[PDB]
Amino acid sequence: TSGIVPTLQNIVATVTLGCRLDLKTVALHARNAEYNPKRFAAVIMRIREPKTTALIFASGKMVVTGAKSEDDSKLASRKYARIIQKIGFAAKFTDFKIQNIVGSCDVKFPIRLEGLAFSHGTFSSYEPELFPGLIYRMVKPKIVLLIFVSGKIVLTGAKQREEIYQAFEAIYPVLSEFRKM
Amino acid sequence: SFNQFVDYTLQDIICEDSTLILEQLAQHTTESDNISRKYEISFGKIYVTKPMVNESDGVTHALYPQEARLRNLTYSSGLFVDVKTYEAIDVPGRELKYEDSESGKVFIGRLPIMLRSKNCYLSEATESDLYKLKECP
Amino acid sequence: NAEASRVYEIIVESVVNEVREDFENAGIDEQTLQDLKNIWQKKLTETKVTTFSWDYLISPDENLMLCLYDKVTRTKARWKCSLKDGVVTINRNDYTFQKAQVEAEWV
Amino acid sequence: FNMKLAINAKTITSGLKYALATGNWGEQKKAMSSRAGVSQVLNRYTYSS
Amino acid sequence: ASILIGCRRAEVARTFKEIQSLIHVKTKEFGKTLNIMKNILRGKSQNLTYIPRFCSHLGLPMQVTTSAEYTAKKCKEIKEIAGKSPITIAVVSIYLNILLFQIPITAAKVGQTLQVTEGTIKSGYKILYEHRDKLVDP
Amino acid sequence: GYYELYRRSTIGNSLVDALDTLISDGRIEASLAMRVLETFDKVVAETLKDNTQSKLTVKGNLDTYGFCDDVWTFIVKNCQVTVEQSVISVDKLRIVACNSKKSE
Repeated sequence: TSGIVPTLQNIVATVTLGCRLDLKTVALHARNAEYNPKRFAAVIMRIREPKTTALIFASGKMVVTGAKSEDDSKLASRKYARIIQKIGFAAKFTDFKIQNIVGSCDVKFPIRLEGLAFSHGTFSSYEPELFPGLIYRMVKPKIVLLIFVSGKIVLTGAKQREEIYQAFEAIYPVLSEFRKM
Repeated sequence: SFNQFVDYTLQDIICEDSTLILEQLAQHTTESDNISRKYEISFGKIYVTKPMVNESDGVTHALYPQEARLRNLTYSSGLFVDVKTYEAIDVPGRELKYEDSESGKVFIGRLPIMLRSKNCYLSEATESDLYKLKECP
Repeated sequence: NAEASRVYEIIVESVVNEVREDFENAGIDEQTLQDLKNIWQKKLTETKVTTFSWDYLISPDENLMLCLYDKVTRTKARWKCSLKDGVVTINRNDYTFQKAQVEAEWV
Repeated sequence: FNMKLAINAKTITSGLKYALATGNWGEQKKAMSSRAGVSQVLNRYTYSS
Repeated sequence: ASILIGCRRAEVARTFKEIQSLIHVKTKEFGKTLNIMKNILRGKSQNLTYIPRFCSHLGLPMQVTTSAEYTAKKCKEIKEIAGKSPITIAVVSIYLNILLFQIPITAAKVGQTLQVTEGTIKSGYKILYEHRDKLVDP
Repeated sequence: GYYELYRRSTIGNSLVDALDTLISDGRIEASLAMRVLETFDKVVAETLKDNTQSKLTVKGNLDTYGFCDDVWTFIVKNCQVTVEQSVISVDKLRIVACNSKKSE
């Protein structure tokens, strides 16, 4: 009923390893330089071709981000585990669990934000001063939606793409009937 | 009496007590050493306005006595006054050289002015203008 | 480069002025010091770089450089680098600076 | 050096306004060492009065 | 947050710059607190008003104020939100009103008179330069 | 405390080769030799600080990067070097640098 699909800006999933790792040994084994040891207790790496980000804690409890695809994140975690075993430490692939998916899209028409905020005043929340976008948190399912004037709808909260599109057609009629002009 | 109190006696009572200083050298030993941070505040010449009243979400009108009298205002004029590092260091031995502004003419308040004063509007009216302002000559 | 040439003359005069005291406390003659001197000149004319007055892991002719910096930043693929006080050996030509910039983009 | 001088303005403006409206000659502290009939309301029954 | 909510619901709209100049609350925790007060009062249950304070600070008669109200409502009606909190273009409504008159209130003065950017003033001047058509009443 | 990175240059290579020839000659003490190299690191530091003035700039594309501690794995492929007059075309350039502010 939307007539358009939203696009995803990031996929953030949690892939553990279940294996203790040593970040400074990784640093000495590394091929890299942008890090402050006195800045974070988990190492960050973005590999080249998928541009995906890993946050590796000392026990291999890691949350993937920077990914646009679930299988891309899975092969990224596989590449990371391959890197760790090439270093010489165990890293077995473990559960690929998504905790958040980031998406953004446009609908390209003027909108009645005051009407939206006043009428939808259960979850809608808008101020024009500090931000040009509304804050909306529908609870079934618990998905947070943000509403630009220009139709930039940045989407987050869903743990799966089908639910984030389910949010998109959940919000499409109430967006469409609250247009300006 | 009022004119005397406005022309003089006010600048006098300000200038008799203008100075207020917290010049901080160290107020203990060290601090290594430190320098004499002259935090000084002093008042200079003062200023007085015409009677002048704002309201909420409003302009600040030039008042007039009949309009004040109808709207229960208080025929008052504002007062606002000027306000005034470059130091001298002492370590223990020797001494006697242990000696701010950043703005100008800050507001201090408004006083009720008296009718027909020097600074009232009505001390300069012609009869015709006085009739135009709608109060009795 | 006359600027590069005079830079290497300054550094070679600085090192030969520095080593005088050290090899005199070592107690060795000036003849061995001149031997180190003309070994230095034959090595620099052997390199012949500049016109002189005389997978996913770690894997000469390659062009080498060293310097210091001020600040480095990126715009998501494109790292911009500030450089100062350094020397580059570029394609068998050696050049120095007190300031430089690297304008490169990582793909 | 700015925010407190405005409440300062409120204090002196409030004090003068209170003293002249009431007639007690002292600040808003229940009239110590003060006099009462100092600021009566103008009598306007007759020009002579 | 409580002061701004009460003062706003008394229909006395005050600028966030003035609130921050009176009390600096780093503009962020202030915003989060405003949202939670909004939510609390929501559970327990005006841009046009800004102009007279600024023309009060500039000292102009009633007719530029009325012109400012008319131009603000008309430019609000059509298009060009144009500015990320369009209090700026609300101000340049007064700027084009005083260019419609002939009183020297130059933008170089106005920028520090209102603690506002002169480049934003000129951008509003341009976006109203191409949109002169229906903004003047008589 | 100053870094000993000044040996990767041609001058550093020639100096280390000559001092290795003298160590093979067996005429220079080892601790004396490290003190000697430290003195070169100092004097080369101030003479590169003050005995150079001009500006040359290289423009290219990176292919080596990452996130570790400050030993910059930077390689620029297919870059261009010009000075102040002379324009130099480059196929591959290595860049490694480390901290420039004095770390206490």
